[PDB]
Amino acid sequence: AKQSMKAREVKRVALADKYFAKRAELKAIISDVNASDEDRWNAVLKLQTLPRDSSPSRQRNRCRQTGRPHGFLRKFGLSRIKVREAAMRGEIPGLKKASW
Amino acid sequence: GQKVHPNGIRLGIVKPWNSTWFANTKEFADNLDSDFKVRQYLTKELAKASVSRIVIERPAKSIRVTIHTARPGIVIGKKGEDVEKLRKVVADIAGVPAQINIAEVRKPELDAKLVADSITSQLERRVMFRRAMKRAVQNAMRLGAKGIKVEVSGRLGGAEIARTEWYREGRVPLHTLRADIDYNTSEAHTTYGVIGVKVWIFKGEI
Amino acid sequence: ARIAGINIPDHKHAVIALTSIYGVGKTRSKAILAAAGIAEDVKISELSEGQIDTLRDEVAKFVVEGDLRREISMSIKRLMDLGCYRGLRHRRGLPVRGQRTKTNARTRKGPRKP
Amino acid sequence: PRRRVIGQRKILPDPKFGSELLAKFVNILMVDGKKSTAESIVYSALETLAQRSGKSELEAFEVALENVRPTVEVKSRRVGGSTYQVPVEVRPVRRNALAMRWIVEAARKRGDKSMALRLANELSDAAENKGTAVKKREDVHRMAEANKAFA
Amino acid sequence: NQYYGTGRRKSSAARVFIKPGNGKIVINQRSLEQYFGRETARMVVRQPLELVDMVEKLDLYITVKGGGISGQAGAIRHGITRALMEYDESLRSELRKAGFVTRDARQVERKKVGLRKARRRPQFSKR
Amino acid sequence: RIRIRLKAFDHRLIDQATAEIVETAKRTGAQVRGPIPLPTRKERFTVLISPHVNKDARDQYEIRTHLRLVDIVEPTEKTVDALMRLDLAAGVDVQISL
Amino acid sequence: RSLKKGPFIDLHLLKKVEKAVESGDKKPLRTWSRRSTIFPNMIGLTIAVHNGRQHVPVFVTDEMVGHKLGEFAPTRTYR
RNA sequence: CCGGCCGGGAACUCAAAGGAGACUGCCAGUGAUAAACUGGAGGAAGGUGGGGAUGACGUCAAGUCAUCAUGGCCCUUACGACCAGGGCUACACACGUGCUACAAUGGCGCAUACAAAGAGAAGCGACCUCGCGAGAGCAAGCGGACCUCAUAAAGUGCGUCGUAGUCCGGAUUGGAGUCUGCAACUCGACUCCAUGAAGUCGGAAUCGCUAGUAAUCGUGGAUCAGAAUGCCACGGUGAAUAC
Ligand SMILES: [Mg+2]
Ligand SMILES: [Mg+2]
Repeated sequence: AKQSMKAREVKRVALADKYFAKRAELKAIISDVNASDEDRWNAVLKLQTLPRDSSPSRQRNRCRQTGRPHGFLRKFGLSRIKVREAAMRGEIPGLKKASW
Repeated sequence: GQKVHPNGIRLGIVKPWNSTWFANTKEFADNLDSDFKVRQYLTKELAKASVSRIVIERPAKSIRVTIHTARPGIVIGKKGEDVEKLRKVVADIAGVPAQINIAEVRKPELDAKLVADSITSQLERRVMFRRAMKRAVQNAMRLGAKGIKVEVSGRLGGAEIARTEWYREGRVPLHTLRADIDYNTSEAHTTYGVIGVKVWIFKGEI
Repeated sequence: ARIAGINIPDHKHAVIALTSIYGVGKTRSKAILAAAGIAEDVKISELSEGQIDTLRDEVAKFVVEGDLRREISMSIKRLMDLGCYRGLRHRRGLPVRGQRTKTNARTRKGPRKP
Repeated sequence: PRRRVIGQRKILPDPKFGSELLAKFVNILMVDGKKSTAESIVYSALETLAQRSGKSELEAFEVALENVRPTVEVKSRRVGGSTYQVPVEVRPVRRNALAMRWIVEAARKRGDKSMALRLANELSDAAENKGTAVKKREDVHRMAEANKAFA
Repeated sequence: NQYYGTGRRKSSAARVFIKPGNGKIVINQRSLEQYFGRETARMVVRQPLELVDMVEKLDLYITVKGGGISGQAGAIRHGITRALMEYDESLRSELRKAGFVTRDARQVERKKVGLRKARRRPQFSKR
Repeated sequence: RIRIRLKAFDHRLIDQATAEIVETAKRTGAQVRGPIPLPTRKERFTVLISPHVNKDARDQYEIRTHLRLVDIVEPTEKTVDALMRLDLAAGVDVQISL
Repeated sequence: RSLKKGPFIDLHLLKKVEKAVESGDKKPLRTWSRRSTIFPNMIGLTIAVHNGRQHVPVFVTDEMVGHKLGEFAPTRTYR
């Protein structure tokens, strides 16, 4: 729960989607079957500048309330310890405990 | 940690839900986060006014928030100005229209969370934990309580160590998967340290 | 039985002999028999030399044992002269098929000395 | 265990010809659950034994059943502490299973060709009393004759 | 005329239609020797008929699926008994003694937490 | 024409929500088809519980998501006149597809 | 193995050599981009490849054609 | 144009709901005629029939203040903040759980059967072109009992291999490559071509299992840009013994 670390995800996500990660104009065009022209170098010409801060592969895709890199679930938004506590409390529509 | 939460096992069987909205696996996290944030903001802003439980619902993205309290006179405030104001806050935080519904509890000693909040407020006053717990349980049993179990753990009374004390009056069948019970927990950060409470109250059979 | 001048893969199918040959294994045996026009269900002790010389010529196109280890040694010289991390790992005389060495490399690091 | 004293399951006979003996004989050699090949090989071996002996299968082995099946076993109840042989009566309920186990142990030997050739060969050797499964029959007899009237 | 038999061992759904006049067999438009006539359970589908009549009195049309070979083969061994109702009294009071009528409700127990399998406990150390 | 496919959480809720639809479209809506069971998904997965340690502690939570179909065949206008902005059994998700 | 269309290189590494090759580079170069490979232009160099505590100076030979800089950075001290 | 493809039926599998039934219910007998237990017929289902979550007071002042919070305390232009690279993958060595093998109830090649369960929208991606191949281009359809992942695999037969480290087995590196992500050696995975060990089924000692279980065969889900033999699940074939 390091504030700073949580902020790190914040500054990561604040520019990833605002920038090349969705604005993938430069790489998308370049890395293809087109001519082996200057475009090959041009590709990394932008990436050297690119804030490393911003790309999807970078972000950990972790929880939000706790800020915990592990146990997170891509489908709920929180860690295991918190999602279970909310589940057996009732704040998870239609989710309950079953057996086989 | 071997005792199961005796409501997670009864939610989809006999107990009512609290976050009711169906959707696809694209907005689950966002909706649940908005709900959690607004709900903790509500339990922070209206704590002193008996919020017994707070249930949520999201129909076609015009959400409903039901708040079961015991002091609606102060919740509504002046003709509901505070209500319509909190309606702005919920809509701002959730990005959607909001509809608030205030429900009233008759005897606040019917809500485990409410009695736990009472005990939490009492134990932050250098009060006698026994004179609080026994008084609450007898207050419940007099008006009628087919079962009650109230446990308190921590540095109670300055024990300086991990100490727990529970009081039982009636039948509290936490193993029978047929009944309806009320249960919740609270925490008091007395200057000694924190003190946790566990309150189960058993009235229903079906 | 006589291909390469040295190897005698006798009593081996037309392809089993080539697989047993030093220099090539499973695939080049079939490639050789295909480019030469022979089946892969008969031993080598039945084929005459009029075809064995052709098999010899057909295998004389790729690198051979006499040059297999020479190319390997050339790559090893490249590594040792570069001094790369791989060159060092090889010059320390350790097993060679991959990357992991700490706790499971016993196969070519031999048994424990102490 | 200690509470229950239940017995053994029922045996499902062969779909070819009713033989719980042969069903157990096959289940003893059965391994890993890959039963298609096991059945395909055992039935082939047995239909070959059929002509190897001149008679059908259910009787081809009935001649070596006695050669293999002994009449004694060993159970060492500690006497103030004891762990050596102590002769006892063998249970015929599972003596057939013990014989099926010994004969397959022996058939795994003679190993040069496939099973279909070697298990039938070992059963024929047992019929002429020439198998290690037939020798186990006397081995246990020797081990039992040593300490008579023990318990 | 026409009699329907349902079958179900080990998730294996079997759907049988039996008629009088012939005694042929067809498994999902396939023959017995075509699918498993010389494999495991190559005869269990005939035992219920071999008990009363198999050769040419009652001809069959089968559709089995939903699992393994042995599964579908026991599914037929069952569905035959369910289709055998034209003389239900004599087809049941006689066969119930030999079996072939039970569902054999056997289900593979799920992968169990902690356990590496349905029943195997992982390996210990004790030290 | 209106391929009606709805998704809900509970069966005692999806049935109660289909009841009013299959009553409205019959009193006005000209003989819709028959409610269809549509096999369902539950998302049976293993999650985790204990803090820090005891990997052998797990929980098996599920979300039984029921599915149903109606497939109104008559393209009458009273169908839409009755299905005009109504949401019953809040906590579910229906859809009007043609 | 690596990129199929265009060997990946960094600009801080490229530009410092491409333009100084006309001068001879006269000196080492502190490389913080060890994730790059070599090409016939980058030989004759005396570059200090970062390896943690410091930058190891290395002379470049024509044999280092398709190898990276960190390929020989000894962070494996081991005595 | 045999594709339920098109009419056609809701006969049938299947489907998601609502119910049915099973209970010692009935008969025999050792037994305090009690209870109970072996048995017997009926019995889709036999003795809590499937199993599953359910962990009672409590014990280790067990573990966790690095899920989270709070006390008490320390620091604070620093125990705080940020940037690049290395590390946790460094290994003479100890130990522990798993995948692979030690082969002929088996390896190799042809064709050849049926699963079940779950996933899939800045995602699953048929078809089709190219490429031995890893994948690369065109790219519908599908937010889904319809479109995709996605071909189950051991098996079935045939032919070969014929007891040798042998067509076994496959490992810690060569060379050429394929994808991921800016980025693939320090430190990803994958194919191909090539070399090919140890191990000939294992000492003391020790581990699991009472049935659709053990044993194995594959399949999918998480996490995830990529990254398992591991974790969690699906179903396939299929034991022995419990004196
Ligand atoms: Mg080594
Ligand atoms: Mg401890």
